[PDB]
Amino acid sequence: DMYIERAGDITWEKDAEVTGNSPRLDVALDESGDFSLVE
Amino acid sequence: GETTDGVYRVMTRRLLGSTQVGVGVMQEGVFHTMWHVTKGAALRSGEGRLDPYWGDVKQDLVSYCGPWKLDAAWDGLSEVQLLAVPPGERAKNIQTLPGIFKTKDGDIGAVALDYPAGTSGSPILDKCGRVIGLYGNGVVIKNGSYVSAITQGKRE
Ligand SMILES: Cn1cc(C(F)(F)F)nc1[C@H]1CCCNC1
Repeated sequence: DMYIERAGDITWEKDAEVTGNSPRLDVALDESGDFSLVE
Repeated sequence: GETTDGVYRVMTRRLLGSTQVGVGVMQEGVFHTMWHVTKGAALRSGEGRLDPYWGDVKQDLVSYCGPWKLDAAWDGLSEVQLLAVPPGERAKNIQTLPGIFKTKDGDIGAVALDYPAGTSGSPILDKCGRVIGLYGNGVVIKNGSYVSAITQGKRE
């Protein structure tokens, strides 16, 4: 039995930590909602 | 129960202690999460009950109390923010420039940020604070790193 608990407001925060790259990938999405790499 | 707009943790007491299985967004009276977080089960908010209203395993999304309300889209150029809500930790915003998932049915934005499985459902936002999608359905690439799609539903 699942329950929900508030964690915060949804707002853009100025001067947030900036990280992560931007890869361009060929992918496939199957009927089960699973993504896979196309090679 | 609490129907205030915002980001929420999805918890369960079925396992050891209280475990965070995911995250969701309450907007316009509707709770939005990823399908793999709840598997379509009913939710509790204090003393109230939230029933599933719409869901789709392939899109990996589900809405409660009403139809999917989130309609903003990534502009394809700007940085975005993942409002990550990790298990046992405070909500935090991470800014990033999304990559692209290229499919036979079109291109989707993607965020190359790795967080525990229980962070699934955390919202991805634009500079106006609008939810452009949810985090947590992705792939492991050649490097071994994790990349999530920016998953957005359709507002009827
Ligand atoms: C963020 N996330 C979501 C899920 C899944 F369970 F598949 F839904 N798995 C992850 C990450 C967890 C840390 C290692 N890399 C994958």
